[PDB]
Amino acid sequence: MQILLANPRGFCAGVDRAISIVENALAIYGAPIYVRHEVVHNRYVVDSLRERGAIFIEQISEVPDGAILIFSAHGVSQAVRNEAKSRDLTVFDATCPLVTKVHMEVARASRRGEESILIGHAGHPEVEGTMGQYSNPEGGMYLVESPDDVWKLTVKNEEKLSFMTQTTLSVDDTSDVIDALRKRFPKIVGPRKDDICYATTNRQEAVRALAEQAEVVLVVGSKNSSNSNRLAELAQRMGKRAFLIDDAKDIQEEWVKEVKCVGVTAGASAPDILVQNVVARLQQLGGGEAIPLEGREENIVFEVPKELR
Ligand SMILES: C/C(=C\COP(=O)(O)OP(=O)(O)O)CF
Ligand code: SF4
Repeated sequence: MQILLANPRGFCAGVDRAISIVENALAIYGAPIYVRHEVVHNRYVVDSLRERGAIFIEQISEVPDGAILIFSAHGVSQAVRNEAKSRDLTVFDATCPLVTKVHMEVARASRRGEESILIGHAGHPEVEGTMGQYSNPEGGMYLVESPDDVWKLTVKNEEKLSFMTQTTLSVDDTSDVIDALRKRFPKIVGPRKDDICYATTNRQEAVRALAEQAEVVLVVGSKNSSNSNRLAELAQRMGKRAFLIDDAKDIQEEWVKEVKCVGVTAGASAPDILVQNVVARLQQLGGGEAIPLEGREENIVFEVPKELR
């Protein structure tokens, strides 16, 4: 069985930064370090960090006075940030720079009391942090997930309207929602295309090329990783059986029985060691040397804050 690896796959720069932030805080200050929400959505990364003395909470009221608190890569609402500020806490912010970019625009529209529409998935922490940057009651902040949501939205002043997106969405589904927003709201202002980040776009482009060759695609990533779910869905849409799996243990041998080419990719929050364990397990099940596909280069690194060297 031939094993092909997608490229790019795995850690993007925001993830690598957000984990280094927690690891370095642990090294500088010692346990416990509180983290608001899983620092990235990967069980292996979260369980490791917990075992080293990170405590992951959802609310700032779970954090004791005097504690060091890290916001997760996904970002947090102004309300959360203000609640942390109004408390005793030393805060470091692991929000990905490319989420912070979107937050700044939503803050700009709110100061204008102009309405804004976010494209994203309800209940995702990034969507909460981003919808949470809008506070002006004079305007409004609306969430849509699909063309049908656009088709039911009414806004106060369609002449002064802008949109933003979640960073990890399907590039193709988002394009549909945007075409619907511009048909419904012809004066709507947005980015050139969307706020999908380079790593999301590139891993989707890479999983498309992988699915073109592979009969089955394994996407290493946790059930709650938005971006990892989009890679699996993309392959499934191309007619390939695709599974989202945390680790090599999850691989059922039926999935690869008498399959001649299996592809492996990993979401932006999954460590490369998980991919290497998955490859070792497909080799036990009949696969040969893992071949990486040729892929678009990524060269971006985001450094930890200087306080955390
Ligand atoms: C892509 C992203 C973080 C890296 O991924 P995850 O932590 O899996 O988060 P998700 O895709 O669920 O937003 C946004 F911070
Ligand atoms: S997927 Fe994109 S926005 Fe999210 S942490 Fe990674 S580089 Fe940043």
